Amino acid sequence: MSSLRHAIQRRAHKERAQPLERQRLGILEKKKDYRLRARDYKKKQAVLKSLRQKAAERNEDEFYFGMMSRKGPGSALTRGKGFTGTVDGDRGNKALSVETVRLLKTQD
Amino acid sequence: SLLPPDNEVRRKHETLLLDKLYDMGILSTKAKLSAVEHNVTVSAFARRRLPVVMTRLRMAETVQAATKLIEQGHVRVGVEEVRDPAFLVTRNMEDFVTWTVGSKIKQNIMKYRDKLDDF
Amino acid sequence: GTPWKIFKNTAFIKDMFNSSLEIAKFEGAAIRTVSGIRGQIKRALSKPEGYFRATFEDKILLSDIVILKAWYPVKPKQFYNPATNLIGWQSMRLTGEIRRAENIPTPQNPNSTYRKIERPERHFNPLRVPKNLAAELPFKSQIVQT
Amino acid sequence: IEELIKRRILAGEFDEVLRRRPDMFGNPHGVRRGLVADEKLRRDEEEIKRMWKEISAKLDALSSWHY
Amino acid sequence: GSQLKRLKASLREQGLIGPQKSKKQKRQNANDQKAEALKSIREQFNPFQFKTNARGPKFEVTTNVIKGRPELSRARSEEKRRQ
Amino acid sequence: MLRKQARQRRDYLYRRALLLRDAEIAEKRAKLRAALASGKPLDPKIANDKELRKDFDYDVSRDIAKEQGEIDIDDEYSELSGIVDPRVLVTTSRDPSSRLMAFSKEIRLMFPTAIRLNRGNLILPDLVMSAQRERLSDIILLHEHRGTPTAITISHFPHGPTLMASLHNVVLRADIPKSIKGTVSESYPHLIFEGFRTPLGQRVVKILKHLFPPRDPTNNAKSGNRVITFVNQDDCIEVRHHVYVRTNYNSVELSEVGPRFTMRPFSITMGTLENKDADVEWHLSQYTRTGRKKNYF
RNA sequence: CGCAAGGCUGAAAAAUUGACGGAAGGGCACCACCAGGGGUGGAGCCUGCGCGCGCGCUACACUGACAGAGCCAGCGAGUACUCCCUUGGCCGAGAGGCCCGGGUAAACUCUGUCGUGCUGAGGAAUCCCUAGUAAGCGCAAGUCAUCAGCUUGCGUUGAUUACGUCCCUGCCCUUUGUACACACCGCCCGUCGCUACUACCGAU
Repeated sequence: MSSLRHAIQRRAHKERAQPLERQRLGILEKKKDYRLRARDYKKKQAVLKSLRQKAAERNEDEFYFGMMSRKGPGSALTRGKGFTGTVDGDRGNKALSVETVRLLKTQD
Repeated sequence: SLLPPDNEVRRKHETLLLDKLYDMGILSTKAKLSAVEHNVTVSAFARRRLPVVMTRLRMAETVQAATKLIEQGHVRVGVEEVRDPAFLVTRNMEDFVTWTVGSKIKQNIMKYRDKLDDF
Repeated sequence: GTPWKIFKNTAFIKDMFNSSLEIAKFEGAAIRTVSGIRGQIKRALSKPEGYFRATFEDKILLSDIVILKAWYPVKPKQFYNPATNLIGWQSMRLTGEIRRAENIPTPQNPNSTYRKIERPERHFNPLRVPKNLAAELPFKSQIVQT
Repeated sequence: IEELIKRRILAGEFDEVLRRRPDMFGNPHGVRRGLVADEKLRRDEEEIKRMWKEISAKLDALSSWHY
Repeated sequence: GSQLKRLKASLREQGLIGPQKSKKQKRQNANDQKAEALKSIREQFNPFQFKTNARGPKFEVTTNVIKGRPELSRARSEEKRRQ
Repeated sequence: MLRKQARQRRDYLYRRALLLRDAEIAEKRAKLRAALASGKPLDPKIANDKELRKDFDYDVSRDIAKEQGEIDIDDEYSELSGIVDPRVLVTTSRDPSSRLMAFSKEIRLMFPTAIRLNRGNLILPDLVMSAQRERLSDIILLHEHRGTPTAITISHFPHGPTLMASLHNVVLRADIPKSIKGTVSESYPHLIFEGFRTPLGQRVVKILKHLFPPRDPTNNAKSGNRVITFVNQDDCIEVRHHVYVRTNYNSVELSEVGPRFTMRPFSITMGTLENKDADVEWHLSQYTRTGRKKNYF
């Protein structure tokens, strides 16, 4: 049980460190750090597998009405060197009319 | 059901009825007659209609917009344009419903994807 | 041993053996990482003499240490003093008395003495979606990055 | 392995899939296409055949002759 | 020719597979070897027991083709390791 | 066409999930039918379910048909089992060697209806595309190490399973001279399978015996002169290819005509060769504790 | 617990449906013909299979070398990746960390400078190959089996010659069935078995 064990039965076992001749390579990854690494990789691969399923089973004739108010991801040919697959969003700025810029420049 | 269970014509017409309903897309399985007991349903027919099946295929966004688009006549099923919003799309014509020839909705999709070929 | 080149699963492991004869003896052996990743010695490596290819369970890191746990037999020594006390007898000393008498310090390895390990909190990089997949997936699930 | 092959060949049992007729369902007797109470159960079977003729006509006409 | 056809032809030559002879034909056979030839047939028509090259010899010298038995050699080596 | 392949694969996966739930219910319904015929008392949780009785009255007959074996299970092979001759093409890896191309020819000649295709510069999704575009039943890919083949990939189409296996002890047809070998007879081969007993063994038996065209069942027990043998020990299926004459009613002379393998499968995926992200059905569990003790198939 | 669990013994048929062929006529095949192409086999290296054998890799010159100019890809992102080992010196009571030494393409296009100079493209055989195929080229990955002496992808450049015929070598099949009109064909052949009946021969 738990009362049938001495304090030397309860005593913790210490963890060894990376050798000092090899400490420049980083920390020695043990089971806990390996579990963190494996959890992050399995999570990222699960998201990527779901994205690959969604890109495979895509209707080529789909029509949402946000397509008339968004700029598409395009291709590398149409966009150019600045091509990421992400749809570009708006930063909030807008082209500003001349009367309001006349007001702002009088204030400045 | 009321026929005896080891009957040849019962077994043959069970397979015929289940295959016919699964080919029309009403049932989702073809291995139970309780599907025709409590799964065949006027809502199953009405969701095999055309604006709901293109809502599911994401040709439109909502069934209201889909009924508006197939009343304006952008949607063909196969090779023939469909103006009736009650055309029951079966399971093998859900692979052939698409936009019409000179469609402005098709130009909108191609203009979004930046593949607007004007030829 | 120590990893030399690390691919997705197969890692080349360097400072463990000295020759392809020793690797051919220890072919198929259950090799293990300190972290817990299992693996198997697959094939001796030709051009650096003493390295080998071992296919692991998942990707190991260059900081890791790759161990192989063999069991070497130990035979006891066949020494026998009688403790003839009424006649007289030579008593073999203990190792502490030997070290204090003939003045040799006890062997102590600094890599073996336990230390406190400063672990930084593990933060990982965000998800990096490829460009072709990110341009091919549909509108409801398209990535929006300003 | 050679003796296993010889035993199967001699007391010949082979695990090849056999060519079945494509119309085993509708034509189970395999007739040739050239020159050629229980009454309650028979009446029930004929009623189901009549019902299925009507219902199959209605379902094919409602799917608009894609079937 | 095929292996099937040459096997049938060699067994017809050795008289193991031919037509059902009458008692008069058996009288002629008892009026007028085959295991020694059947050993050669069962060795020749099962050529994968032993390792052979396909090209034949590279340079023909004339002076007066099974080059190894891998099955028998592997069984012999395993018996040596058992011992 | 491609939308139809995707739609039919999705319908197949949904029907398989519904079959899982319906099997969980139909294990309870078979106790009610056996208790009705034999009169042994059954569990109260089964006998007091009104939905189960009300639906049991309609779904007797498929359980009786499955007991008699009159119907066949929902499978990717049961649609076209003995109706169509399965066409199958054998291909190499990208830049094959001469012994890999001769081995590809040899295992083409193993199947009487197969064809061989030169890879050259052929992207693997377009290979899958051309297979579905020409309605092939099976593709088989080959991988060599250095003039000796080390892997097969048997993929069933339109959406069927892959079996990837590694080859060992390959003795080619192209090593023995033409005086001793000859042109292999192309008759429809008999098949024998020895040692497959698990449902996974019957799975690999199905995806291996639906590569061959169906034999005419009128007099197949005595006619036909060519046999192909798949026999497994320690889940490494070993395959021979013999040709035989029946030299008497009690004896038979065999003659080894084709290549010898002992292929070991390491991956059976419910999805074709292009899908690297398909859900696996079985894979060779190395680096586990008792994965070497446990024998599958 | 009961049965299984007592040795005329001493290793190496079926057939009215069967056994084997022949002749004629078809179909197919880069394991066939025909037209071409490409390997291997010559020298060296080495995995593998049993000193030998092939499979890859490398070298072998007109398709040249040197210097410039211009212009092209696709698959690839796990807080993860590193080629050794050392002469010295720094800061190091000691273990270490430093510094300085030693061992997004190839291709292609255009323009010039020099000119065959151990500075030599593989015999008999044997095998493979018919369109984005043969062949050249690089780049990337290393996915529970296999694979670094390599494997598998990915793009780039992209031909000649067949695409006919069963004449050779073969393989499969017809001569029974499986549908009916027009239309055409018109009892394929041999050696035996088995069964039924008939009479014969000679011992008991």
